Amino acid sequence: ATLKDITRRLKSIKNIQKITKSMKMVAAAKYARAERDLKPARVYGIGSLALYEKADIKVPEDKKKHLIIGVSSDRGLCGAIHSSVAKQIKSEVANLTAAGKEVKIVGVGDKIRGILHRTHSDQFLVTFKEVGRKPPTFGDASVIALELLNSGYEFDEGSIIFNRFRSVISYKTEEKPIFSLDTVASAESMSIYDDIDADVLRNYQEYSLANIIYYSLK
Amino acid sequence: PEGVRSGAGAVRDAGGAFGKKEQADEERYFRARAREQLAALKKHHENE
Amino acid sequence: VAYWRQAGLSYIRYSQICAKAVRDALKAEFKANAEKTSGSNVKIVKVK
Amino acid sequence: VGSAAQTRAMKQVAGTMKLELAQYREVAAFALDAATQQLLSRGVRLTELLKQGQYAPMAIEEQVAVIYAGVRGYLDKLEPSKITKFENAFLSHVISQHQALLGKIRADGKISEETDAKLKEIVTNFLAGFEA
Amino acid sequence: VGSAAQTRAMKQVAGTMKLELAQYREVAAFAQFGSDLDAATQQLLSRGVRLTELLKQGQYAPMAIEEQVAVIYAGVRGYLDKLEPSKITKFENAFLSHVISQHQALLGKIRADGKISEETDAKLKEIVTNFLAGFEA
Amino acid sequence: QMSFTFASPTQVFFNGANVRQVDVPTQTGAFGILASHVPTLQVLRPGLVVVHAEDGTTSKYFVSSGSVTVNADSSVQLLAEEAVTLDMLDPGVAKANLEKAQSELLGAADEASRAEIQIRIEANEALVKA
Repeated sequence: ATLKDITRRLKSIKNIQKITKSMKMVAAAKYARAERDLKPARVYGIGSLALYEKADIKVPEDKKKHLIIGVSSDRGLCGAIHSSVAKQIKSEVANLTAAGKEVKIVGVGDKIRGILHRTHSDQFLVTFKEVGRKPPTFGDASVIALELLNSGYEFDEGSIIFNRFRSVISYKTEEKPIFSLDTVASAESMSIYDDIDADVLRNYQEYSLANIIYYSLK
Repeated sequence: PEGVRSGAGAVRDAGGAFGKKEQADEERYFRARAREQLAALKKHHENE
Repeated sequence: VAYWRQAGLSYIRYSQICAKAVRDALKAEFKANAEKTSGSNVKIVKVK
Repeated sequence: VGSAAQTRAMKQVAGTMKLELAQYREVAAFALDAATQQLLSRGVRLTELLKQGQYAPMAIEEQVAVIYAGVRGYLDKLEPSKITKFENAFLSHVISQHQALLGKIRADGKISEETDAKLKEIVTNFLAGFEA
Repeated sequence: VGSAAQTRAMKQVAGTMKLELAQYREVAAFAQFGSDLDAATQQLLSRGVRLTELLKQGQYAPMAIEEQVAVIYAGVRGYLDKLEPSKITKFENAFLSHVISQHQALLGKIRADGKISEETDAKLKEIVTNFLAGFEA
Repeated sequence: QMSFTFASPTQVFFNGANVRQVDVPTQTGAFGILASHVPTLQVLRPGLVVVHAEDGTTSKYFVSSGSVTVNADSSVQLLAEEAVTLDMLDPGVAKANLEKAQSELLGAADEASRAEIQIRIEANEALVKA
């Protein structure tokens, strides 16, 4: 309650305000470029998934477990971006374990690994790093997909969770299914296509995985 | 000129929450690197 | 099945190789697309 | 005073507690496992040892023993919430069943190899038996 | 009192120097993270940091007026944009000696008349380009 | 009677455009697409793709790898990792790369690395034709 304490406390906040004010413009400048490149990638991402849309494919009741993928960055100060994804990641596993499967979780982004480490340390299969400092590219999705197949773990089902840009002031959390299993792909509705083979379908699922990963990051 | 003008390092002079929060982060970050540097010193000296 | 298959090579690896080979043949003026590709920015940290 | 007037036995176990608390304070306040987690795991134990009641001072050798238990790491496994009960029960047991050991520390004024050998066995046995 | 106590020659250069140094102060906070900015802001930062280095001076060594005018003239025209900031002082030191040793009659006109005429401007334009080309770091 | 979309991870060439036919150098031989072709799903190989416009002009592009999909209707999605035009290419550097890749075959020791080298020489020999 002396004069010196008041002076020091005023002089600290005077600097904090200017630091935040200068940090706002950089995020606006980055958001402009981030918005610019979304449109060319949206059509590619939608075009990748047309086949699964036209011919409905439903997974059966098997026990090969899932492969849940969550996407985030390594930086904070972004409101509740990471918490929303980490909320649904732990919600799905309860339903999955109700049936009983050897589910594993793979997360790209350090914050996702940090938040859920305490209660789901064993289910972690592999994690990535160095995300968000520079804009993502297709090569990163290629590297992730390449490193994902070499794992000895095999799955019949899987899903990927991400935040979808809706407006400059709002966003929506959603997930998309993966039917990359060859056996479930070979169903009645696929009989219309009449130049297929096992090798061709294996390569086709291989490519669809990288396409979905790139679309989610962008 | 009449008002209160701030300077450099005023955040760590008041000794509030932000000063100690600032100090602990530097302490951790530079506590991490010394292990790698010592391990590389031992490997270098053992090699030659 | 081709020679690349049954040789430890995946379709993604083959696509990477062919894309790199095509990008090499470009004129030096247009070689700024290597900046756009820049596929190496993600590190890998295993469980152990 | 620079600890010019202090018993020899107390210096051995207090000079090492100074460093533990000095290094605990500089990091463990943020309003990895190799260094940081161990550091505050030891520091939270060391803080709880210094609390004390009212109208009940202690003799020097009993303080030496109770600090000797903490500093060496014999209590790095127990949850911090239950440390005080361990202190009380261990002090009562040591006072009753080992009256000859305290006299050695009081008379000599310093610890010895035989005393150090005895204390580890006493501490480990009582810790094993004291789980309630 | 202001500009009423300046010679005609100093006034022309100091008028532009004043505005160029006034613009730099309001964007100096952005200097820490300036990479993620447009070109317009980075140009103000670049010119301001060049102009700051010229105002440094030694001790017990005052200058003359025409030498100050000659030094500032190169600064305000953009002839020092490509140089790295670490080498501004050495360039000033060398340029003053070169102009003093040979080009004395030019300084005589600036000292005498007190204003920069057209032909003197034309001569200075060639002098600075020649020396800058020959500096070779 | 067609909706053709020749997209890339970077830019877009067509979006729902209507053309008479498209020729694709896919795996397992060449191909020809017109009117209501039978459904198919095939990956590509390094080669040249030509698209015949309704007016009659033919546009050409070079594709490295990707996927082809012709659905029940006359909707075709051709998504390629690479999409380039010859005007930004150098034939001489292509011949030099081929010349080095030739000796790289004998330089190789293990069959997997030589398989990678074979993919290299396959790509280099494919592109130098045009």
